[PDB]
Amino acid sequence: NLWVTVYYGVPVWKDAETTLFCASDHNIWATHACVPTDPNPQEIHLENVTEEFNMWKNNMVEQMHTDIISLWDQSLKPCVKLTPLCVTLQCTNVTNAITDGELKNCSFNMTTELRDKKQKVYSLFYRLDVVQINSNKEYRLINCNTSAITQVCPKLSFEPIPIHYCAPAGFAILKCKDKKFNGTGPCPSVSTVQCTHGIKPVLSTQLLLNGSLAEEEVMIRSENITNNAKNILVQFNTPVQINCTRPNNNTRKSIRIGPGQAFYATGDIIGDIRQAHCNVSKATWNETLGKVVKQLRKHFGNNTIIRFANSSGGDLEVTTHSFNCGGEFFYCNTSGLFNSTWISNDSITLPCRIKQIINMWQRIGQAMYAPPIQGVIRCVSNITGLILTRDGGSTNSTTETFRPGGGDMRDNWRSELYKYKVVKIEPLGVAPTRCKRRV
Amino acid sequence: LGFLGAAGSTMGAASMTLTVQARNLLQHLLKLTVWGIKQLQARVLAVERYLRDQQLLGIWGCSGKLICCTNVPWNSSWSNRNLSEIWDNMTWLQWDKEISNYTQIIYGLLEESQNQQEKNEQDLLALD
Amino acid sequence: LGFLGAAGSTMGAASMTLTVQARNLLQHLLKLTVWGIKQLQARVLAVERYLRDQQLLGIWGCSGKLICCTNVPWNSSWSNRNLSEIWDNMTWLQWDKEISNYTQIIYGLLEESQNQQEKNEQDLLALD
Amino acid sequence: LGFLGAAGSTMGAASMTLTVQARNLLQHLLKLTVWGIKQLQARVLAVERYLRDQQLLGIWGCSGKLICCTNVPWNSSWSNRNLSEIWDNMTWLQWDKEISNYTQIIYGLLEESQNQQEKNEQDLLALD
Ligand SMILES: *[C@@H]1O[C@H](CO)[C@@H](O[C@@H]2O[C@H](CO)[C@@H](O[C@@H]3O[C@H](CO)[C@@H](O)[C@H](O[C@H]4O[C@H](CO)[C@@H](O)[C@H](O)[C@@H]4O)[C@@H]3O)[C@H](O)[C@H]2NC(C)=O)[C@H](O)[C@H]1NC(C)=O
Ligand SMILES: *[C@@H]1O[C@H](CO)[C@@H](O[C@@H]2O[C@H](CO)[C@@H](O[C@@H]3O[C@H](CO)[C@@H](O)[C@H](O)[C@@H]3O)[C@H](O)[C@H]2NC(C)=O)[C@H](O)[C@H]1NC(C)=O
Ligand SMILES: *[C@@H]1O[C@H](CO)[C@@H](O[C@@H]2O[C@H](CO)[C@@H](O[C@@H]3O[C@H](CO)[C@@H](O)[C@H](O)[C@@H]3O)[C@H](O)[C@H]2NC(C)=O)[C@H](O)[C@H]1NC(C)=O
Ligand SMILES: *[C@@H]1O[C@H](CO)[C@@H](O[C@@H]2O[C@H](CO)[C@@H](O[C@@H]3O[C@H](CO)[C@@H](O)[C@H](O)[C@@H]3O)[C@H](O)[C@H]2NC(C)=O)[C@H](O)[C@H]1NC(C)=O
Ligand SMILES: *[C@@H]1O[C@H](CO)[C@@H](O[C@@H]2O[C@H](CO)[C@@H](O)[C@H](O)[C@H]2NC(C)=O)[C@H](O)[C@H]1NC(C)=O
Ligand SMILES: *[C@@H]1O[C@H](CO)[C@@H](O[C@@H]2O[C@H](CO)[C@@H](O)[C@H](O)[C@H]2NC(C)=O)[C@H](O)[C@H]1NC(C)=O
Ligand SMILES: *[C@@H]1O[C@H](CO)[C@@H](O[C@@H]2O[C@H](CO)[C@@H](O)[C@H](O)[C@H]2NC(C)=O)[C@H](O)[C@H]1NC(C)=O
Ligand SMILES: *[C@@H]1O[C@H](CO)[C@@H](O[C@@H]2O[C@H](CO)[C@@H](O)[C@H](O)[C@H]2NC(C)=O)[C@H](O)[C@H]1NC(C)=O
Ligand SMILES: *[C@@H]1O[C@H](CO)[C@@H](O[C@@H]2O[C@H](CO)[C@@H](O)[C@H](O)[C@H]2NC(C)=O)[C@H](O)[C@H]1NC(C)=O
Ligand SMILES: *[C@@H]1O[C@H](CO)[C@@H](O[C@@H]2O[C@H](CO)[C@@H](O)[C@H](O)[C@H]2NC(C)=O)[C@H](O)[C@H]1NC(C)=O
Ligand SMILES: *[C@@H]1O[C@H](CO)[C@@H](O[C@@H]2O[C@H](CO)[C@@H](O)[C@H](O)[C@H]2NC(C)=O)[C@H](O)[C@H]1NC(C)=O
Ligand SMILES: *[C@@H]1O[C@H](CO)[C@@H](O[C@@H]2O[C@H](CO)[C@@H](O)[C@H](O)[C@H]2NC(C)=O)[C@H](O)[C@H]1NC(C)=O
Ligand SMILES: *[C@@H]1O[C@H](CO)[C@@H](O[C@@H]2O[C@H](CO)[C@@H](O)[C@H](O)[C@H]2NC(C)=O)[C@H](O)[C@H]1NC(C)=O
Ligand SMILES: *[C@@H]1O[C@H](CO)[C@@H](O)[C@H](O)[C@H]1NC(C)=O
Ligand SMILES: *[C@@H]1O[C@H](CO)[C@@H](O)[C@H](O)[C@H]1NC(C)=O
Ligand SMILES: *[C@@H]1O[C@H](CO)[C@@H](O)[C@H](O)[C@H]1NC(C)=O
Ligand SMILES: *[C@@H]1O[C@H](CO)[C@@H](O)[C@H](O)[C@H]1NC(C)=O
Ligand SMILES: *[C@@H]1O[C@H](CO)[C@@H](O)[C@H](O)[C@H]1NC(C)=O
Ligand SMILES: *[C@@H]1O[C@H](CO)[C@@H](O)[C@H](O)[C@H]1NC(C)=O
Ligand SMILES: *[C@@H]1O[C@H](CO)[C@@H](O)[C@H](O)[C@H]1NC(C)=O
Repeated sequence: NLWVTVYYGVPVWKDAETTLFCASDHNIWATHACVPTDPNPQEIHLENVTEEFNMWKNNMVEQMHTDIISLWDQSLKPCVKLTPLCVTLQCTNVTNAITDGELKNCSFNMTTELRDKKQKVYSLFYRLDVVQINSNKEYRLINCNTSAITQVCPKLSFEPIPIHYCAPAGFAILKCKDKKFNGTGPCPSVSTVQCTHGIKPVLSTQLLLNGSLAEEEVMIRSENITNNAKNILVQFNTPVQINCTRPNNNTRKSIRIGPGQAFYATGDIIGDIRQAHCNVSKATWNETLGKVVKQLRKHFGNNTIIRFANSSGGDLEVTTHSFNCGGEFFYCNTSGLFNSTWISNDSITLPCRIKQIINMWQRIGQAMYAPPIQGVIRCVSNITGLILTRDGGSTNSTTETFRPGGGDMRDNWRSELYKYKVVKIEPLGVAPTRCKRRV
Repeated sequence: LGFLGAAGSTMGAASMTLTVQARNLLQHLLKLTVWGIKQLQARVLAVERYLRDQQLLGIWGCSGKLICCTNVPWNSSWSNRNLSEIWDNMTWLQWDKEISNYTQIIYGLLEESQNQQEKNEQDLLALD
Repeated sequence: LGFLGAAGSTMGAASMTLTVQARNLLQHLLKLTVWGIKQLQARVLAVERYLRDQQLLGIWGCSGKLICCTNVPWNSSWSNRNLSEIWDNMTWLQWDKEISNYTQIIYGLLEESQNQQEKNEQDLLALD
Repeated sequence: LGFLGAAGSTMGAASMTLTVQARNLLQHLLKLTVWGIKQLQARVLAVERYLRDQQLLGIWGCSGKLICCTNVPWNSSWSNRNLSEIWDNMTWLQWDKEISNYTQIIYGLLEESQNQQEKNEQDLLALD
């Protein structure tokens, strides 16, 4: 005969979602709102356990995206402003030894310490910061008629310090260690961790930088390959190194704008003028797309001509690659990595443009002014991935064409959080036994 | 065998480690406020979830225990297995799905039929 | 008979439902902060009030129970009634007013005279 | 003898008052927010510290008690004293330093050797 018995502390679980913390070892990132990290994380193997994951219905990506954009807004509350920056601002061309009108020498009136005396000052501006209204030429600052401009305080570091997300009590994080995972389906190797591994919030577009490499092959993951309104994420098993420089060697000036406020402008040019660029090698690159073609050829079939082609239109944010090296924001033309067709010491210079009034999150009515930095920037990174998209249209099973995709920041992170799934512990449980309570 | 440990093992073993998992169940000033509440929203949560299980075991008479035994005859129609095909051959993670729909049928046949009945009989023996 | 249920019934009945009431004892970002604290000021309150009653019952020896019985002889001068005019004819809501002033006289005659005495005698029996 | 009371007295006395210390273990709107969190950071703290001791005593089998006794033979190499030079001649404040390094050696020799063993033997007697 059998009776009910009660067990408390039973290892069963459910799927759940929750607000994760931050943990790490005067930056806008980690040092402000995180806790000290675990010096010795554990990784418990769970033999015989088979779960099912789904990297596209995971909610760790979307609530991280919420918390990243909150940090850039709650940090800039105490960072001056630039309401008085708008002026008619007569301007000419810079006459230096210039290999090339993409840099201008403007001039404008501003208020001095006394708020009743005019002060005629000047500084440099990039071509993209200057708008013609209609003798000589009267220009307007960009994004005056839509938004309000806030200078990011030039004491705050932006350097991407890695983030470790840790679950609170009564929860657990699973991890799918095995390979050959197109984001869904089962998982034979599950473990249990306290904290996700190193996540570095790096806001790039069209090409993933400083990511995590793949295991053996190039892993291609997408929600559905026949669905054109979806992005394709490629992941490299070997890095391809890229070197962005600029011969700037610029100067920094400042203008007092009200009592206790300061605006940091660009001073003059001590040297010559040359454009920026970014070099990639034609051997590690040309024998990387061979690997991507090989995995693309597997989905679509055989005898599929695969073409690569550049971006077909949109905002500057989605048709260029945008870095952040040292505190400057680049916009490099990458239409030479993707110009290729595939059947059956030389490098590539990628030109680049720089803008100082930016809008990182593609929002309405927000802008920030990036302050200049002294010295020449030399930054080395390596590319671990591509975000592709496919053109729809006619039914010819002879050629497919892929372009660089973009338009969403929630793909830099879904590439990293495809390993985890947050569960919920339920300690109670009954089962029958041959045991009787004697009263 | 840390958190959740023997999650693959049979139910027959799996429960010699229950205490291992029982101990786991518990100038920028405006930014310093929001990110403080996000910690208290979780710390208060685990205290409520711990206390809403211990109460349930207080009302079942199994207070201050981890394994206990009741006085509720198991029904044949609650699963059609043997004594051994449940302990030696299934896991808890699978067994939780087996009788998931039958939970609150059991939890009423606990308390209102087990412990109210015995508690009334105790005062009879004291009055004797 | 939900919350507070049989509040009109005699004390004699009224207490076959104690577990029913025991389970009930537990860009605009600046506005999102104030109205978050107003929830935590209440959620933390019920956890303190639950725990300050269970401790009181731990120190009286009645831990993990709902009805218990002590070893404290009731005094004649604590009310001049019968055995039955209290249970069969009064309510708890009225009885609470009857001996309201005599509460902490009882709560001292619990613990310091009931449980300290028995706890010292237990170690005598172990030492035997 | 309020908080901490007989802190000078010998351990032999000192413990007839344990319940006395057990009951002690538990338009300017932006300024009204910061100074509200500084209260909740302390009120939530004492509730966690209370509950992380009661759990430890639940897993040692001494739930709902204040003095208890175990089934763990004291080792000779845990201190080289007598039965009486500890109780009648030392204080707890000094005794805490004496075996401070030997704490978690004892806490493992509790639970995993005391209560797991007895709990498995109980189901043998029920199965009989
Ligand atoms: C992807 O690659 C394609 C090439 O395969 C590229 O399309 C080309 O874009 C350029 C501009 O980016 C176009 O070039 C224009 O060509 C016209 C001739 O029709 C010229 O007259 C234009 O001159 C302009 O600029 C001058 C100063 O340099 C001005 O003085 C003048 O008044 C004009 O304003 C300009 O050079 C070109 O037509 C296309 N197409 C081809 C086949 O070249 C495309 O832009 C790339 N995608 C992205 C996002 O860059
Ligand atoms: C952009 O144009 C502005 C104004 O047109 C330049 O600023 C001016 O540069 C000239 C250089 O010929 C300065 O003239 C010299 O200045 C020194 C010290 O002021 C003086 O001793 C000399 O007699 C001569 O006047 C001038 O002062 C300076 N400022 C103004 C308000 O006119 C600026 O140099 C140009 N940008 C670059 C990058 O050169
Ligand atoms: C991808 O990852 C690499 C590795 O961190 C990044 O490279 C690092 O970039 C920073 C940018 O500030 C470099 O810092 C600078 O160093 C020079 C000389 O060391 C110094 O003069 C500056 O003051 C500044 O500290 C750093 O040297 C560099 N390399 C390392 C750490 O090995 C790269 O930036 C990442 N890519 C992106 C887009 O962030
Ligand atoms: C990103 O890079 C691509 C690749 O170089 C740029 O496309 C090239 O742009 C130049 C100038 O806009 C074109 O040069 C012109 O070509 C005509 C052809 O007759 C020639 O007559 C002119 O004298 C001039 O040399 C070039 O053809 C064009 N396309 C290529 C190389 O296929 C593109 O403009 C860049 N995108 C951005 C947004 O800067
Ligand atoms: C900067 O401020 C000066 C001084 O106010 C401006 O000079 C005036 O320019 C207008 C334009 O027609 C004339 O009508 C005034 O007579 C000028 N006043 C003086 C005292 O010179 C100047 O226009 C402002 N802007 C720039 C770009 O220089
Ligand atoms: C803010 O000012 C800019 C100035 O360039 C406006 O941009 C131009 O607006 C006109 C009118 O719609 C268009 O015909 C032009 O094509 C725009 N661009 C350029 C380069 O001239 C912008 O529209 C203004 N913002 C708003 C909300 O009206
Ligand atoms: C960038 O420009 C600055 C000047 O603003 C250069 O600073 C000079 O550095 C050299 C040594 O390399 C010193 O001897 C000079 O005295 C410095 N000048 C000043 C005004 O301080 C700096 O070297 C430049 N960096 C380069 C060339 O990349
Ligand atoms: C970037 O790649 C280019 C492509 O060859 C390199 O090119 C030349 O290098 C020599 C040696 O310094 C220079 O004299 C030429 O002016 C360079 N030409 C161009 C177009 O850059 C270049 O050195 C590479 N630089 C970096 C920093 O990677
Ligand atoms: C990107 O930058 C790296 C780092 O400088 C370059 O790698 C070096 O290139 C030089 C060539 O002058 C070699 O002598 C070194 O052995 C390389 N390695 C290191 C670790 O310094 C690489 O060539 C650059 N890629 C380009 C220019 O496309
Ligand atoms: C993109 O592809 C086109 C097509 O091959 C390239 O155009 C030819 O480029 C070579 C060398 O760059 C020239 O000698 C030819 O004259 C070009 N074709 C014509 C019709 O003029 C183009 O160079 C490629 N661009 C990149 C960046 O790879
Ligand atoms: C995981 O599953 C395997 C299944 O092979 C278990 O290993 C053996 O399973 C057989 C039949 O189910 C038993 O007779 C053996 O006693 C099991 N153990 C050994 C050591 O052979 C295994 O016990 C399961 N659990 C874990 C944690 O590995
Ligand atoms: C509410 O009060 C009424 C009073 O009439 C109670 O009803 C009866 O009261 C008499 C005398 O007090 C008892 O002898 C009966 O047993 C009571 N019950 C019935 C059904 O007649 C009643 O019990 C009280 N409580 C409720 C919940 O109605
Ligand atoms: C504080 O220490 C004193 C030490 O004198 C204790 O007083 C006496 O100590 C001797 C020897 O240690 C004992 O034999 C006596 O029984 C102690 N008591 C009295 C009343 O003489 C004293 O007990 C200690 N504690 C307190 C709270 O005073
Ligand atoms: C100055 O720049 C404008 C546009 O950048 C150009 O139209 C003009 O020809 C330039 N003049 C000189 C003298 O360089
Ligand atoms: C690029 O790759 C293809 C295939 O490997 C090769 O035929 C072609 O010559 C390569 N081009 C360069 C410039 O290396
Ligand atoms: C596609 O080509 C590959 C070449 O390695 C071959 O192994 C595979 O069988 C082909 N598939 C079909 C359907 O022809
Ligand atoms: C990728 O880049 C980082 C930083 O630039 C470098 O340390 C690393 O060696 C590179 N290669 C890898 C990880 O294969
Ligand atoms: C067993 O369960 C069925 C339905 O689940 C129920 O009708 C029956 O009364 C139960 N048996 C006993 C003895 O209670
Ligand atoms: C009963 O209470 C009175 C006063 O309330 C008290 O003086 C008396 O000692 C009590 N009786 C007993 C037996 O304790
Ligand atoms: C007493 O302690 C020593 C070391 O602390 C240990 O080696 C010994 O086994 C213990 N004695 C017993 C009976 O366990």
